[PDB]
Parts: sequence; C-alpha cells; structure tokens
Amino acid sequence: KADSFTHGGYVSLWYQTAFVPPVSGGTGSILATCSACPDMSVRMLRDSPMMEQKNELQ
Amino acid sequence: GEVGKVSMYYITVTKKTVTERILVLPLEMSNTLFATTLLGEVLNYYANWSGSITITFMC
Amino acid sequence: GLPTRLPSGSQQFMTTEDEQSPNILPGFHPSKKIHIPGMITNVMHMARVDSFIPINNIQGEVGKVSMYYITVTKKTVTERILVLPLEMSNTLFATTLLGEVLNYYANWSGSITITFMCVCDAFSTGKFLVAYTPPGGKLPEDRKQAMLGVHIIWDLGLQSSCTIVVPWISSGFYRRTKADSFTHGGYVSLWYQTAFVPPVSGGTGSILATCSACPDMSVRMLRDSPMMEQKNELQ
Amino acid sequence: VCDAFSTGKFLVAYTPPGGKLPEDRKQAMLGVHIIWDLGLQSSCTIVVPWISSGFYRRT
Amino acid sequence: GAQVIKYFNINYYKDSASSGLSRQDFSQDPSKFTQPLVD
Amino acid sequence: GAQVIKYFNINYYKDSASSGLSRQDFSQDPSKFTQPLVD
Amino acid sequence: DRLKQITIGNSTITTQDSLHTVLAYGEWPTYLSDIDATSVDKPTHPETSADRFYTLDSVEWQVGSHGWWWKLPDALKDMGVFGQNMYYHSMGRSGFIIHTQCNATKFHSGALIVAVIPEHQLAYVGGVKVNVGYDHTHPGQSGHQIRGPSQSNDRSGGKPDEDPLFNCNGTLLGNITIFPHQIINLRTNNSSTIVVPYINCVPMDNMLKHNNLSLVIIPLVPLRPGSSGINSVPITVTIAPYKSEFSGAMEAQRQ
Amino acid sequence: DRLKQITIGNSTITTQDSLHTVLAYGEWPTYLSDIDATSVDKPTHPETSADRFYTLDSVEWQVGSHGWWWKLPDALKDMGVFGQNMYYHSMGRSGFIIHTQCNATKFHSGALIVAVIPEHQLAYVGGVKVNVGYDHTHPGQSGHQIRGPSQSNDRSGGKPDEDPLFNCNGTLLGNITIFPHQIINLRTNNSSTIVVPYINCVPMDNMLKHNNLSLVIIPLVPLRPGSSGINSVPITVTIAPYKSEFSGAMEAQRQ
Amino acid sequence: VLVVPDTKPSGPQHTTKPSILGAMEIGASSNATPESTIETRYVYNTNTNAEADVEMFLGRSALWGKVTLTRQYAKWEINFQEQAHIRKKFEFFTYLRFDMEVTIVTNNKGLMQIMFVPPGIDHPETHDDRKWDSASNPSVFFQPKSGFPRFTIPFTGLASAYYMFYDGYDKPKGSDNNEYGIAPTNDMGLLCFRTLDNSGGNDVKIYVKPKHITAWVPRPPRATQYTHKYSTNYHYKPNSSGPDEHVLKDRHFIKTRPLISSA
Repeated sequence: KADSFTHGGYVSLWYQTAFVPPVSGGTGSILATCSACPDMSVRMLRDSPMMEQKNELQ
Repeated sequence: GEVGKVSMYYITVTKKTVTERILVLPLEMSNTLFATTLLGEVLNYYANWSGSITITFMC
Repeated sequence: GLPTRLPSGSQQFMTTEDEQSPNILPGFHPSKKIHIPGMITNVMHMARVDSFIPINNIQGEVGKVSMYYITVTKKTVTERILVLPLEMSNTLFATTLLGEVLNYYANWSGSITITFMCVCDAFSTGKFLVAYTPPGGKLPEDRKQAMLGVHIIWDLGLQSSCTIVVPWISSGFYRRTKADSFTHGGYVSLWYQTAFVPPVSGGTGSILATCSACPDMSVRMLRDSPMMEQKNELQ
Repeated sequence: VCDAFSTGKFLVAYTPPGGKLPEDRKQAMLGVHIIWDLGLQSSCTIVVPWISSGFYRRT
Repeated sequence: GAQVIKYFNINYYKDSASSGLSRQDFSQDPSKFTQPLVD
Repeated sequence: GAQVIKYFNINYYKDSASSGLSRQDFSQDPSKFTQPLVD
Repeated sequence: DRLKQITIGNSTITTQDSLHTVLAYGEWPTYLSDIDATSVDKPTHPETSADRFYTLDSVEWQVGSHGWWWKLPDALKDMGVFGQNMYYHSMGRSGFIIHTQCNATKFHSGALIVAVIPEHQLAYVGGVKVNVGYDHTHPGQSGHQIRGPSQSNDRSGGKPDEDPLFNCNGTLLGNITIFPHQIINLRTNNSSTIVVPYINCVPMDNMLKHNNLSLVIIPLVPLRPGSSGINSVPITVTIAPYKSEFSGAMEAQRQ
Repeated sequence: DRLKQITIGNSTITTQDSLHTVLAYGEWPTYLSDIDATSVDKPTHPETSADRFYTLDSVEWQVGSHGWWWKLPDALKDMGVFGQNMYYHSMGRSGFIIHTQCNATKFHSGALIVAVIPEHQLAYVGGVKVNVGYDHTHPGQSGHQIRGPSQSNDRSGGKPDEDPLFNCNGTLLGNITIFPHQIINLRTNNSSTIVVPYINCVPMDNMLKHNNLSLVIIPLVPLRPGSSGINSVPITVTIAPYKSEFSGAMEAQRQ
Repeated sequence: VLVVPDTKPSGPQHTTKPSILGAMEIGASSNATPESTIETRYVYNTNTNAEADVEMFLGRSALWGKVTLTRQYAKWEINFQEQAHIRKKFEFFTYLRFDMEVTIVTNNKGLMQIMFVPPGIDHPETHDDRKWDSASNPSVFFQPKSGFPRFTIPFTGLASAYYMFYDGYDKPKGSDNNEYGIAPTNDMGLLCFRTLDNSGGNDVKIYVKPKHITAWVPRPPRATQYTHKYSTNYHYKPNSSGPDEHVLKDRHFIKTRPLISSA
C-alpha cells in the first residue's frame, strides 16, 4: 500500500523524438504489460483489498 | 469514460512538435494500474514486497 | 513438567476415530478361539457372490418369488425383453448381495458380472442379445442401437447360463452409488437375437438373472445404507 | 503476381478420386490441402499425392 | 507414531491425510508460463 | 520436534521465531564504549 | 525467417509471417498412458483421419467488433471423422493445434488476443440465477460473436455474457495472458499457433457434454484501415486434433 | 540485424535501425594514466552518476534548416552531477558517446551529416577582427541553430559564423568526413553512434573555458515529405560522458 | 526453502543483440532483469517466496460457512462457494486436489453433535430425528467449552482434482434440467448440527483448511464481486422494486484517475 516512507517512484513515458505516421493525421496505440523479475519476493499474506463481499451468496 | 471497456488498456500517440509526457505509472502495487494485473493482484495479498518490476510497452 | 499443547480436536469424541481405551474387567480371560468354517475378512467377498436380481419387480409380482423371473416366448420381431439400468441404488441391484454391500458406500469403481439363466425344458432353444449401453448414451429401444455397445450373444442349450461382463467405463475414477446424471452407469438390456423357440407353439420360458462384483470392484466412504429404516423402538 | 503490399491466405485442396467437387470450403478442406500465406516468397506448391484404387490411372 | 543436529517428522494419527502442511518442496519452474514455446 | 550428562534443545513448533529466549551468549566487550579510541 | 510449416496428416499449414509456436504448459499432446487410465476397454486412435486441420468459417473483423469464442471439442463436432467419433463414443480426449489467421496490409493497424482457456465457464448475461443453456455454449464451428456489454442484451433463454473486458466470466481481460495465448499485431505477424495438450482432471470424458477448451479472439486494439478502403478483414481459425482418443463405442449420441 | 543496445550506467539506448558504431580514431575513452599525468592530486571518478546518457532538447528539422552544433563539455554543463563536477573542479577530462536520433518514414527523404570536430574554432560572422564571444560559443544544451549565410546576419556582439558550407570555420563541408562522422539517410538508418575518446594535447583542462569537441549536424540533403503532411522531423541528441575525470576541487565556478 | 537469486554485477555494455527488445506477441514474458538495463552491483539476496507457495497461500483455514441453530438444529452443505474471499483464492486455479481439516467454532454451550453425512443418503432434518442414530455415518460429539472440534476430510474427487470451473453439463443436449458448472461435478458431503442441551448461542462457524494441495491451471483472479454461488455470474441486480428493475451493476475493483500522464 502506497505511503510516502516506502514509496516506489514513478514510471513515465515521453517522446524521445516523435511518433511519425505515414500520413499527417495518423495515430498509434500503445499497450503496456507488467511482470515480476525473478528476484521479486513477497511476505506477510493478508486479505486482498481486491475482493469485497457486501451480500450473502445463495 | 474508458473504464469498463477494452480501450482502458491502450493510449493514443500522435506526432507532436514538442516532447510531452505521454503516460505516468506511479509505482504502487495498490494502485489500480498495478493492482488489477497478475503481478499486482498477487502482490495485494502480501503486506510488502521487494525486487524488480518489468514493464513492457508495445505500440 | 513437559510443555504440551491441546490442538483442536484433542478433547473431541469422534465416532469414527481409532483410539485405545482402558480395559474394564482386567485379567479377564476370553474363551478360546476355535476353528469355525466360513470366516469372512472383507464384506466385498459377499458382493462377489452371485445373487438373483429381482428383474420382474412390478405392481403384482413384488412380494412373491415370481419377481425373480421373466417370461420369454417366440415372437416374429425382436423385442426388448428386459432393462437393468445400472445403478446400485436401484431396487434391481440394491436388494442383491452386490448392491446391498455397495449401498453402504457412497461411490464405487470396477466391473459388474450379470449372469442370465433360462429355465425351460430341454427342447427349447434361443439366441439372445445382452447389451450394455455405456454411460452417457441413450437407452437403445432398438436392437440395432443396442448392439453398438458392449454386448454378448448367448446361444441357449446344454449349458444353462451366460454372463455379460459390464466393464468399467467411466470418465471419472469412481461412480456414485446413488443415481445421478453426471456419474450414471448406463443400461443393460436383453433382446432376442433370433428367437426363443419352444417344442410346442404356445410354449414359454423363464429367465433369471444374478449379479456379482468382479475382482477389480472397489468401494469407498462407508455411509448409512438406505436399505434399512427404523420408524419404531424395538422392545 | 501482385504488388509487394498485397497479402493473402489461400486454401489449395485436392479432392481425392471418388469424391464430389466440394463447392464449399468446409467440404474442400476435408481432402488433401495446403494453406499458403502470401508474401516475401512468390509461390507455393500443393503436391497432389498418388491416391488410387488401381496401380495406374488412365490418361 | 508413524515415521522418523536432528529432526523428527512424526504422524500421531497414522494417516497421510491427518498430517499437517506439506513443507517439503522441490517441483517448480516458471517456464510452463512466461516461456511456453516450442522453440 | 526440530533439533537435539545430557541436554536437549527441542523446538515444538519448528520455527526459529517460535523458540523461547536465546540463552547462548558469546559476543560481548565493553570497549566499544569506555574505550572508543583510535590509539 | 518467420516461415513455418505444420503438417498434420492429410493437411498442411504454411505460415510465412509467424512467431514461435506456443506449446501450452510446455506440454505436447500424448495418448493416455496406462498409469493414468480408468476405463478398461481398448480405445480407438483414428490418427490421420481425425488428426488433421479443420478450418472453420471465417469471421469478419470490423471496427467495433468485440470478439469471438469457440468451444472445443464442440467446434469440431460436425467436422470430418473426428466429429463422428465424438457421437459414437462415451469418452474421448485430444490435444489441439489452433492456427489463427488474420492478414491485412502494412497500412492497417490492429491487435488481436488469441487465447485458449481451459474450463472457460461463462457467466449468464445478467440478473437472477440461471445456468447458461446448453444450446448457447455449443454453437459448433460457428462459435459466438461476442456482441458487447449492454443493458439491452436479451436475458432470455439462459444466454451467455457478452462483455469481453470481463472475459464473459467476470475476470479482467488483460489477465488473460495467464492462459496460452498469442497476440496478432498487424504490424508484426498475420497468424498464431498454439499447441495445447489434453487438459482435464479426468483421463477422458464426454466430448459432447463437456467443453475442455475455449478459443477466444478479442480485438485488443481496433482495426484501423489507414489509407485504404478496407474496413474489415477476415479471421480464419484452423484446428487440428492431435493424439485424439475415443473409448466406449455406442450408438451415435446424435438425433 | 541493425539492432543495437548501449548501456551506460543508469541509462540504456536501444537502436533498432542502426549502423556500426564509429569509434573515433579507433580509440576508446580511458582514464588518464600515470605516465601522462601532470597534476599531483588524486582525481575523482564519478563513474555511473556522471557517466550516463544525457538527452538534450530536440531540434525541429525542416525544409530550409541549415544545421545545428553543440559544444562539449559545454552542452552537459547543467546536466546531472556531470555538470556539477565541471564547476567544482579546476580540470577535467572525458570521452563521449554521442547518439543522434532522427526517424521519419519510408515516404520521407533526407540526409544528415553528424560529425564530431575536435577544437572546432568558429569564425566571426563577418568583417573586422573580433573574437567570437564566450556567450555565443557556450549555448549549453540548446546548441546553436546555424541560421545561414547572409549579408544581413547581425555582426554585433562577436557572433559566430552562420554558414554551414564552410563549416563556420572557413573550410568546406564535404571534407568534414575527415572527422568522426556518420550520415543519417532516412532511407537507411534513423540514428548514429560515435564513441569519441578524450582528445587534447593536455591531460586535463578547464571544462568551462575550453570546448574540446563540437557536435555538428548538417542537413546534407533537405527533408522531403514525400506524400505525407509531415514537413518537419525532430532530431534528438543524447550524450554519455565516459571515463570522465575531475581534479582540483574548489568552489563552484558558477555564480 | 528457495531464496531468490542474487543480483550479479554488470558494467557498461555495447551489444548488437538487445535483450530489452522483444515481441509481446509471441506469448512469452520478458526475461529482462536489472543486469540487462542498468549497471548493477552484486547484491547478496536471501529473500524467499516460501509464503507465496500454494500450500502457504491456500493453507490458512478460512471460514467457509456459517449456520444458525434454529430449533437446536443446523445443516450445512460443504462448499467454498459462499464466501467471496476464500472463493477468490481457490479460483486462481482451475483444478485443486486437497485434503481439508474442518474446525467448528461455535458459541453454543453444553453438548453438540456433528454428523458428517456422505453423499447419496438422507440427513437428519431435525433434532430428535431418528437418523441422528447412525451405525456408519461418522459423527463428532463435543462440548464447546474446553476445545474446538477438528477433523480432516481426505480428498474425495471422483476425479483426480476438484473442478473450480467446469465448462460442461451433467445431462445431454435436449435435457431441460441441465446444470452448468462444478455443482454436479462433486459433492463433498454435508454437516448436520444439533445441540443436546440448550445453553449458549446458536451460531456455528465452519472453518476449513486446505492441506496437501496440488493446484493446476492458473486463471485470472476474480475481477468482480460474486453474485450467486456455482455461477461466475458477475451481473448484480440491486433491486426488484421498481423502475430500476432490470438495471445491473458489474461491481468491479477498477478505479479511475483524472488524467493519464498526470498520475
């Protein structure tokens, strides 16, 4: 969880030169993926904020 | 507008006269950017982490 | 003293647990154990003994010995004589030695042996198709559709009986003792291959049936058998 | 023979003897067939293999 | 009891299911994922 | 159990954190204090 | 090089613009061994007649098309003698070689996610508790055009969910990369190949009732024509069963 | 292949359309040895913090643009801790990895001369005997847009010469190939890499007063759009100090 | 235990085979480590992922179910479908083979009986039901004060693993009662509860710990709150009342931001 003490920094994307298409108004799409490197490690298993149950499942 | 649609995964790039900041990915595993991925949603079960991230950009 | 701990389930009384208990009556000498004939160390040895299927169970014939035999006559066209839907919870199997050992267990695997014997005079003859429709198939309702599964054809004379083996055909490794559509076992049906021909036109014949387990049969998860119910106190 | 920016995929099927001329790509793909991607190499070759009841075929 | 500058792995109920967590770990590789390729 | 005119040091929970006090003592010297000098 | 040729008996794929082949879980399809077997009867191996490429109908990929899925073995149930062996047997297994084909031009832009999901259990299109119908999860070779998320999607008849972002099962697209997948980026490649073994916790099961795999093609980035009048491109799928087995011969489960 | 990757600590260049790297005079940058040394004090090597790629501002390349130059070490004087070490030391040396970047399209035409000139001593913009001013030969990262030859160029303030044909020093362009150089031909490559050692007849000198090198980018053939509406393309320059040394620590020579 | 690899040193590199280039299309993750990108130092790295292995990850004994004794009687059909937090963790995988130890946390007092009723037979429907008298149905008698009952159920599959997801049906094509998903694929039994006293509270919490787990086919984690059990349906109908009838909410965990590039 983000805090200012352990905060990780920022990744930002910039134009080095330009994106040049074959036609003036041309455009392009950028996707992005993330994975862990092999040195990645975790500890202290907890509940994930990524699930919430407000209702009973019946 | 774009959350809930597939278009939430891609950004538009065009030709510009001056360099711009296109995108910012603040590095937090609790941020929606990372928290919704396979990486970030394994890391959200754990209170803290160490190691290196790999981010791959495809145009 | 020595540090110990009492994890959950320590002070429990589990009905199925295995434990040692203090002997009341210490020093008691049991009467000597002599040889008795018949010793049985496993109840699956009872399921491997043939026992008659009540193939004729119907409104009138249940409660009588006639529930064990079917009538066969001479006919112009092949008919489906009998259907033994393969469920160990069905009255057909559930009342046998096989099925009533298997009703104590929640699911089973392995092969069934069904033996058909015809009781007729010595001048009667016949060919029969005994088919096993594998699980997931439809009960045939035609001899062309029945012969496409596991089947035998038994000639009738000079030997009483014939045995179809219902082989183990299953997606999963075990079949539920109680019928469901997911694990359902299929159907055994009896057909005329040619005909049952007696020595005289109106003549008839009787067919019995027995079932036993093959040696590969196995059961698991001992449970209460639906084959006993107590509504009253025994006094 | 096209320009270098043209592309295509084609099914080349061989219906063996005794069969009906397919008149559908589902029926054509059930015989001997190749699929040739088109670019950067001009040509592709289907081999019509020898499939015959007898040992020779009449010219 | 069931089995075995020391250690002792002892099963009190004599069943393999009745044991605690299985802490002996060998099998692994990410490559079934992350590199699931022919060549 | 975990490890070993006798003695037996036995860890019941098989974790190094779950052990009691650490009574095995070697490292020491006052001189980090009281004499913290170059020469 | 980017060239590739895959010959499964009677049929040959030739891909001249290609990536590596994805071998799902680093596992090639094998025949069921004797250690893992359940049923006692000797299975049938059709080999070259069942194991061969079956190309399905092409789907038109357009601006605004949300995607497509096919169920396996389902998509092949009418295809050749492979589909015949599904109806005449209790059980069956197989691995698949899925070859997806989309080519446009160097003026076109677009991206497709081609993934294979084991046990892809759909979600009902919305509302109350309803099993999605057998009829809808078994479209056959035609597959299912994903339509899209709407409040106006018909909720009748136990219809499956139409939203590709949630993978129709309620889990985010973009995590679909945990399954065997490739991307077709028109800039890069015109095709994809995934070799999936037989995946199940059961040695064989009914080919008709259970769909082992699902092939899902999602337009990750839409299709831009560039400067051309071509606003649509076909997407052809070609499946080869591989190491397919069948046991429990019976009457055809057909009608 | 045309692929290249250059990692100077903390930073990585990746060039996928590339020529060979020019190694100026077949000489890699080294630290000043003891045989060649003058000053007696132990120098500082900042290494990864000073030695790393510093990308400058991009310049718009247009129809009719005559060129650009940058002075080194000057262009880096405000850049990171490398520029800090220039102000706090008497003397310094370094080699440089210059990576020039211009990409357009296969419909664009054009050519750029990217050269590195040791001791590029400019000429006064015209007329009487005037030293070109310190202010003009030290633009910093911004470099100098070459304007062009004119009778109307302002002769005030000791301004440098604007004519790229004469290399601003009075010697013909087209002989500039005697210096370490590459051409960026949009048909061929989108970038250039030159590794220059430290060149001087002195072991170290003042980073601020003396400009060892000069990076000069001349549009040898103008920029043709072809059929596209793109009449301008950026040119980005990225410099890595390499094997940089500093000695004579003092107060910052800044204001 | 397996420690993560050490960081090796790396210097400046001029290489004509970039490791930082690749193709996202091939279907493979990046092999890149910080030694390919930056200039690195040797770091001796003792960290472990031991707490992330599937045994530790799924091995914490979550609450599967809650029941209330109504007339000193309760019933529960064993499953993980009811609780969203443990259901999400099992559903990272398509197939799971595990034994489970079942702990019963009750606030009642006096004396309780748990009957494990194997599939295929009838359970006791009330206290004082004669079916609480069983020869072969395994039961547990405990007094809630002084200890929590716990027992292990081994793996009862019918298959080699449990299906977390099942894309098939239990009946053929034309059958109108077809059931979709894992509910027909296995049934783990049910737990019947009764009190032989009155005494304390009525609440019965069933905690289950998977042990000896083998997980098979990783899946995308559940991105949406659950609606029904044995479904995967994520469309939520909040109200049956009125004009908002037939309005559905997805209820996902994605959060927006005001601007890209400004975060």
